[PDB]
Amino acid sequence: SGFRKMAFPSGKVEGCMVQVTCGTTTLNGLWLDDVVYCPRHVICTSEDMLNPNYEDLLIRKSNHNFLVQAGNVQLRVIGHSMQNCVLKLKVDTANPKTPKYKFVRIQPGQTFSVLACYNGSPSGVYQCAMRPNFTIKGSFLNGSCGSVGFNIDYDCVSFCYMHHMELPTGVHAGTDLEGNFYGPFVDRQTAQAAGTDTTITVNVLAWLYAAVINGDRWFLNRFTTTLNDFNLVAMKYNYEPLTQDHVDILGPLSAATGIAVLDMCASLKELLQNGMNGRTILGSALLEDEFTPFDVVRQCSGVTFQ
Amino acid sequence: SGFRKMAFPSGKVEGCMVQVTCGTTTLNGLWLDDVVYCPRHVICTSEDMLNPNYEDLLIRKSNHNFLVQAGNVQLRVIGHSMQNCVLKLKVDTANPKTPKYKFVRIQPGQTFSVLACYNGSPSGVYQCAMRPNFTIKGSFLNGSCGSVGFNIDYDCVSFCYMHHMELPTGVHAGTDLEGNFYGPFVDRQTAQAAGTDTTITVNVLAWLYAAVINGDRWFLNRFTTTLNDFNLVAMKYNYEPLTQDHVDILGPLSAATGIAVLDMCASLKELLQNGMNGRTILGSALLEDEFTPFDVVRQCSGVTFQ
Ligand SMILES: [Cl-]
Ligand SMILES: [Cl-]
Ligand code: NA
Ligand code: NA
Repeated sequence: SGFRKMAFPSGKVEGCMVQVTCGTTTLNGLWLDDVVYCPRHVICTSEDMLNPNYEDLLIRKSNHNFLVQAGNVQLRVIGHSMQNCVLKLKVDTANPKTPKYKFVRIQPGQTFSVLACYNGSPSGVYQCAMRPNFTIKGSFLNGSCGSVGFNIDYDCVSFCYMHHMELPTGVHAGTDLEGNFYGPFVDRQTAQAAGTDTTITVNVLAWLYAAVINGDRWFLNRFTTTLNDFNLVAMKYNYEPLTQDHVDILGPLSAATGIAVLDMCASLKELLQNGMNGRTILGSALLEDEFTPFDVVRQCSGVTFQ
Repeated sequence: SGFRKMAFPSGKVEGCMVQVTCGTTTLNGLWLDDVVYCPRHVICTSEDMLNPNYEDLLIRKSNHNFLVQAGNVQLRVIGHSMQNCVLKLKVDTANPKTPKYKFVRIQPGQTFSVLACYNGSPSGVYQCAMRPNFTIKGSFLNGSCGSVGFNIDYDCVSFCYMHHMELPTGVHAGTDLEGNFYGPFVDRQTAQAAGTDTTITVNVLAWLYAAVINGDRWFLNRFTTTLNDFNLVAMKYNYEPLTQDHVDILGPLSAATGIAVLDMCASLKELLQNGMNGRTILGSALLEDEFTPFDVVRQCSGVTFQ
């Protein structure tokens, strides 16, 4: 019993983190086989960031302009290329600790573990969700660029996020490992800002199921709702509409507790319209939306990883 | 920017997790150098657990009655002993992945990361605090015994907790790595219950400083209080008394933000006596007490260079 924000074990990713230096800039890179992936803005000076011509800036660079350090060992760069917003540095050594991996672009609402790194050295791990507005509410200090987010699937480590920048409100923007930003953000100094956000309804329901699994039941009722009527209430409270796909993904938690998804929706409708009346759920006085259905399953069933 | 429940990267501990089997019982062990540490209750049947004579049970077992599996490799047990509530299995191979490490005993209010494991394999990592009543509000299922809690400082893992049991309210109890329980708990099946818990005052204050750092200021006021006057209010609200040592520990955060410790106490006194009136602090409607002052500095400022 118990329910905590729980990250995936980070060891397989820790063994892939390196330090990348170009000119006066140092950040983090991801070393998989004989390639190091990092944000392409490592090649930019402060002046360059105003309107960087990345193709021109990269043409002027050579392999020796890039320093890669894995622990206390220098890896010599023997090639460089650019894929969207990610720099790929071919190095003289394949990472002997490379896990089975894939690059996956996640959807808004889905969570991942972030391994916050500085100077190529992992410093902490925590859970984040990709918000509907395509930002993450991370915790990152100077030097954190290139830190990565990941999940572990049944097959392998699934890298989904590379950290690029902090937005004015203190939330964070980055790319997948193919270098495509989540959301409309760009790796230039512009006026860009996060748009309005929305609460991830399927995750709130998953967390209510986690609460029932853990013995918190006061919010269950005998009321019913249709999916349409629930979604109208959800929209009033700036929750995302719940799709039938989301209902289907909640199936395993519905089965584990014996509470049909639409009955949990009737509970959530009352919570949105009436609040908690001084009660708590899993120790919280607010509804939590950064656990996915699978996050609840992996924690409440004790799934383990390679 | 940002503030998250942040754990230490788990890789250095993952490399030490093994599976220990005695009879029909399997749990987790910690393999450091040529010793595997695990809860001694691994030697008990359910019937033994009612009133176990551990000395007698252990003296009648031989080395070959213990199976230790590290990944797919069987380790050979060449000796065994009991130190308080921890069993120590000497094996004929030193763990090549042994990190720099220490065994430390923590105090209530201090935090650590937990690598929850099942059958010697890692499930997830989370952060928690040792409660004033010496339990931890963990996330643990059957099979998780022998999972460890730890802090990491400059590549050195300080192990502070080994998991032994879940208590009737669903909170968790365990030992230091020398086998001494935290709190009034014993490794036998008996009616034992956690005592009444209290809130970790110094940690709430630290979190309020984290909130100021992250831009929250509404709870700051023009009021003042003495340490003795504040502690009169703290006692009324089931908060631990605040000591001058706690005030000294809060020194750096106080100087960094310009908010005297006793002025933050005045803010906390107002929060306890009046509530939040519909507002939030760091996106929470309740006061958080599982971040220490050092945890706040580590996350918002970083670790100093050695
Ligand atoms: Cl913004
Ligand atoms: Cl061995
Ligand atoms: Na809350
Ligand atoms: Na109890």
